[PDB]
Amino acid sequence: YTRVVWCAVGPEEQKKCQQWSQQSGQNVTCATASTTDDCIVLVLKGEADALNLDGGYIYTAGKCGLVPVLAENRKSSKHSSLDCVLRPTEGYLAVAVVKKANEGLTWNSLKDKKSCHTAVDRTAGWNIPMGLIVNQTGSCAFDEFFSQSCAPGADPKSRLCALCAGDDQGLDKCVPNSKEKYYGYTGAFRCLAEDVGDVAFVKNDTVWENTNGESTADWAKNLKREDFRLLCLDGTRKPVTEAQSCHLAVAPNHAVVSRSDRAAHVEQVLLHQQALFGKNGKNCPDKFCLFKSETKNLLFNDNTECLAKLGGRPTYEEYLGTEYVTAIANLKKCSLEACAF
Ligand SMILES: *[C@@H]1O[C@H](CO)[C@@H](O[C@@H]2O[C@H](CO)[C@@H](O)[C@H](O)[C@H]2NC(C)=O)[C@H](O)[C@H]1NC(C)=O
Ligand SMILES: *[C@@H]1O[C@H](CO)[C@@H](O[C@@H]2O[C@H](CO)[C@@H](O)[C@H](O)[C@H]2NC(C)=O)[C@H](O)[C@H]1NC(C)=O
Ligand SMILES: *[C@@H]1O[C@H](CO)[C@@H](O[C@@H]2O[C@H](CO)[C@@H](O)[C@H](O)[C@H]2NC(C)=O)[C@H](O)[C@H]1NC(C)=O
Ligand SMILES: O=c1ccc2ccccc2o1
Ligand SMILES: [Fe+3]
Ligand SMILES: [Zn+2]
Ligand SMILES: [Zn+2]
Repeated sequence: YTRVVWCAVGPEEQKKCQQWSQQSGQNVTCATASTTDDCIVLVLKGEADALNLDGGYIYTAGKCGLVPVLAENRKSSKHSSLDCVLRPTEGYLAVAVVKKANEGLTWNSLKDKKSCHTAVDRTAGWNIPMGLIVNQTGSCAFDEFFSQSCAPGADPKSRLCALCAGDDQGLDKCVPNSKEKYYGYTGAFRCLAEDVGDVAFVKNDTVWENTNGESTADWAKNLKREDFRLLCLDGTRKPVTEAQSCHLAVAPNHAVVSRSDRAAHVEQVLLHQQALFGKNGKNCPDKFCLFKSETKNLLFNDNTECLAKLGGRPTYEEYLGTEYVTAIANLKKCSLEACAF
């Protein structure tokens, strides 16, 4: 009843969800699926209530009637006077990242290079970059633009999965969940950091969080920011300290979605759940912290300060903005109004 069923994507989020379920006293329980799409379906069926989603998936989900309930909010130097739950969200910066030692690689010389994407249909990992590339090349053959890629969720036999690695055993190659080594903001940057690919489409935060000692994960230990460069749209290259003037787009924050008829309930539970396991929650550090997963961004991004109320009770289009919705719409016409399932 006042119990919420969260949808976890893959084995690792399932384990974090079970831990959460346990500390919550069954106030939250877990459903598990192998992909975000599957989790969206469980929610439509009513077999699950909510899950946190990147903007690209919010678009899929909105067409099927799901609604944004609360958004992820990270720290700001602005609006700091206002409490986290009521502070407007800022949006994140979608950037293209390369290794400095790879001299001469710019936005205009990306053809036939190797790329790393968070996952097919995601904001920074796919929608924005591929949207710009289709626009620029006057072509829908984005499957022929890079020689090889790791783009979780595409055909495993195809070149968009050639660079993906699967799990500890080589199983699950290219699955759009964390079992795939190079999945998500972290996997895509690792794909670049190990030199598997030449470019990685992630957000600004990912570079700062995985360099200069911020990570301790074996592959990130020795990563220095000065060994990285962002590709700007003007053909230029800049240090990662200049993302405000060298980004592909500003993107809406990841947000929690639910079916419209369960929204008020999910919202109420979440606010109480974060009072308990959020940033300064009563039980967070001591027992369990919703927003940590040792750099793996499980269920929520690890840099989340809190989940924030929306205000303006936005529909999913109002939430994503007309800009981003037209970019996705135009990109989708390369692969007609209905719920994808
Ligand atoms: C599960 O949710 C219920 C409901 O919010 C919590 O029980 C409430 O407990 C508070 C304070 O402990 C009481 O003041 C309220 O009257 C109760 N609310 C309801 C609707 O019963 C309970 O503490 C939560 N359990 C956990 C572990 O999160
Ligand atoms: C790709 O090109 C399309 C078409 O020009 C861009 O989509 C349009 O978006 C702009 C706003 O940015 C509107 O002024 C146009 O009228 C829109 N057109 C259509 C047909 O929808 C799209 O934004 C570009 N994609 C990216 C990622 O920049
Ligand atoms: C790019 O993202 C980083 C976060 O990954 C932003 O820097 C953080 O800024 C806050 C203050 O608002 C600090 O408390 C953190 O310590 C910073 N993080 C790190 C790891 O350095 C940065 O300002 C963002 N820039 C743009 C242009 O959006
Ligand atoms: O997608 C968005 C997100 C926030 C916002 C605020 C004011 C006006 C339009 C907006 O669109
Ligand atoms: Fe995202
Ligand atoms: Zn901009
Ligand atoms: Zn509105």
